[PDB]
Amino acid sequence: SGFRKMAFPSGKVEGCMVQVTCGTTTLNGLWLDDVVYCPRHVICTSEDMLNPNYEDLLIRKSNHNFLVQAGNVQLRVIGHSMQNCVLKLKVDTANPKTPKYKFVRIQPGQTFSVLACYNGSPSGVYQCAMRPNFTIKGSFLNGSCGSVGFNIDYDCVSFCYMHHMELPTGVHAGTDLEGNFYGPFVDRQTAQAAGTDTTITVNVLAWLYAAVINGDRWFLNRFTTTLNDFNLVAMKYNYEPLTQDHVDILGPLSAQTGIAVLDMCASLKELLQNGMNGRTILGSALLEDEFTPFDVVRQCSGVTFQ
Amino acid sequence: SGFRKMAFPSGKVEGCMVQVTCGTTTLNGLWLDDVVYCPRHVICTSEDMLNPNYEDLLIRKSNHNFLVQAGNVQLRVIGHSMQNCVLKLKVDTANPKTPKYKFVRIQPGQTFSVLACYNGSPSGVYQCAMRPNFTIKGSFLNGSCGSVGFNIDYDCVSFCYMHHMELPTGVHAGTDLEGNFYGPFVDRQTAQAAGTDTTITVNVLAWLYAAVINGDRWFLNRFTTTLNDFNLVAMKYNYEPLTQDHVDILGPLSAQTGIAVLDMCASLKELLQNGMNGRTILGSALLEDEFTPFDVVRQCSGVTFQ
Ligand SMILES: *C(=O)[C@H](C[C@@H]1CCCNC1=O)NC(=O)[C@H](CC(C)C)NC(=O)[C@@H](NC(=O)c1ccc2ccccc2c1)C(C)C
Ligand SMILES: *C(=O)[C@H](C[C@@H]1CCCNC1=O)NC(=O)[C@H](CC(C)C)NC(=O)[C@@H](NC(=O)c1ccc2ccccc2c1)C(C)C
Repeated sequence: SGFRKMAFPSGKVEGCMVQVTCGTTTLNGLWLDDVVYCPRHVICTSEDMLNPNYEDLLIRKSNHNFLVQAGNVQLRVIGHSMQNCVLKLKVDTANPKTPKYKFVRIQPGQTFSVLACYNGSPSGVYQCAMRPNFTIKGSFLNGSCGSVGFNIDYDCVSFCYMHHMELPTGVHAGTDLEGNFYGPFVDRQTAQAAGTDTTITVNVLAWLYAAVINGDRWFLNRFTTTLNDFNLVAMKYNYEPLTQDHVDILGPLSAQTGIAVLDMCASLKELLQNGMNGRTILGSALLEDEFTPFDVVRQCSGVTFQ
Repeated sequence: SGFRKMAFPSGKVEGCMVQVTCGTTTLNGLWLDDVVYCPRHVICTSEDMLNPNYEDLLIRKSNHNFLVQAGNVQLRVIGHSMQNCVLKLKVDTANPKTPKYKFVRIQPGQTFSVLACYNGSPSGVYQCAMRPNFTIKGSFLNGSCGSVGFNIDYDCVSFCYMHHMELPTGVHAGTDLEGNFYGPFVDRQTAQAAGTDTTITVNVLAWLYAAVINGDRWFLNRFTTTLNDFNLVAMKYNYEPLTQDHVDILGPLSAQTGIAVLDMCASLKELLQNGMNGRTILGSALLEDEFTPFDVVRQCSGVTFQ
């Protein structure tokens, strides 16, 4: 029992991190087989980032302008190519530590682990969600670009995020591993403006099930609701609508609680309208929306802490 | 910028985890050089755990009763020995992946990463604190025993925790890697009773500095206080006393905020007495005490998010 914000073990990704330096700029790259993937603004000067022409900056570089280092060993770049906002550096050596892997583009509301890196070395690992406005709430300093986000299925690493930039609100934005940004952002130092963020309703419900799974039951009431009426109340508190697909996804937790999804929706509706009256759930005074239903089952299914 | 509950990268520890089976029971072991360390109750039956005689249970086993597996490869046990609450199994093969490492016994209030494992395989990583009552708030199921807690200094892994048991409150207890329990606990299925937990004051202050470091400044007031008077107020809200050693430890954050420690103490005093009035700090509605001052600097020192 117990419930914590849990990340995936980072070992398989740690073996893929390298340092990429292009003259003035250094950031992290991801070394898979004989290709290093990194953000294309490694080729910018500070001057350039206000509105860079990347194709003109890349045109003026050859393979030898890119210094790639894996620990104490330098990797010779033998080809370079830009795919959307990502640079792909062909290297003379395939990574012996390349795990089984995929490139996936996640959907808003899904979670992943971030391995935060500086100079190609890991600093820490933490769990993030893709927000409905396609930002993430990470923890990233200067030099962190090229850090990746990932899920592990059993031996396969699904890379879904590469870190590119920070928005003044304290929020972060990046690309999938094909270089396409999440959200309406561009890799340029300029004001850009994101959608307003919303609460991931299906994830709050999954966390309420984890709370029940962990003995925290005070919030359960004796009511049910309809999907339509719940959605009318939730909409006012800036919650995403709950779909029947979401209800289906919560089936395992419901049938591992004997609490119908719409009954849990009636409990969440009462929490939204009345607040928590000083009480906590799983130690939190606010409702949590960064655990997916799969996250909860992945962590809890051996518990029952009723 | 941004601030997250960050764990250490788990790769170096992942390479040390093995499965240990003694007849009926399976749990995790830690393989370093040619020794596997695991909880001694691997030798118990369910029957035995109500009040086991470990020396009599161990007396009846030989090296070949212990099945140790590292992935698909079995390791032959060639010697066994009990140190306090930990079993040490000498094996015929030294672990090629043994990192540089130490065994340390941490103090209450310090944090560490937990690599939660089942059947010798990693499930997830998360950050924990040793509570003042020598429990931790982890996330552990059946089969998780032998999971370890650790800090990484730069290439050296300091192992400080091995997981042994759960207390009905949802809290967890274990040993250092020399088999000595943290707190007044014994490895036996019986009611035992812990001290009452308290809030780690120096860690709350470190987190307030991180909040300042991250642009969250509303709670700063124009007052100062004395150490003695702060401690008289904090004592009522079940906070640990702040010592001059604690004030010294907060020096880097203070001199990286230009906020004197006693000025931050005056701000915390006002928060304790008046509450937060609906506001949040770093997204939290409660004060956080599971980040040490070193944790904050480790994560934040490149930020300034004022
Ligand atoms: C890569 O390593 C670095 C990581 C940054 C560094 C700052 C601390 N935390 C991080 O995550 N990425 C950058 O420096 C990028 C480079 C460009 C080419 C993408 N630059 C930025 O992230 C800047 N962001 C902005 O200037 C900015 C983006 C979006 C908005 C939207 C609305 C209003 C303002 C706005 C600004 C930062 C400020 C360095
Ligand atoms: C090891 O794998 C396993 C891990 C447990 C399993 C239960 C789910 N979460 C965990 O962390 N450890 C055990 O099963 C140990 C074995 C014995 C020999 C240490 N047993 C327990 O943890 C039991 N704990 C108690 O029975 C208990 C401890 C302390 C108190 C204190 C006050 C009141 C009651 C009390 C009970 C659990 C219940 C299996």
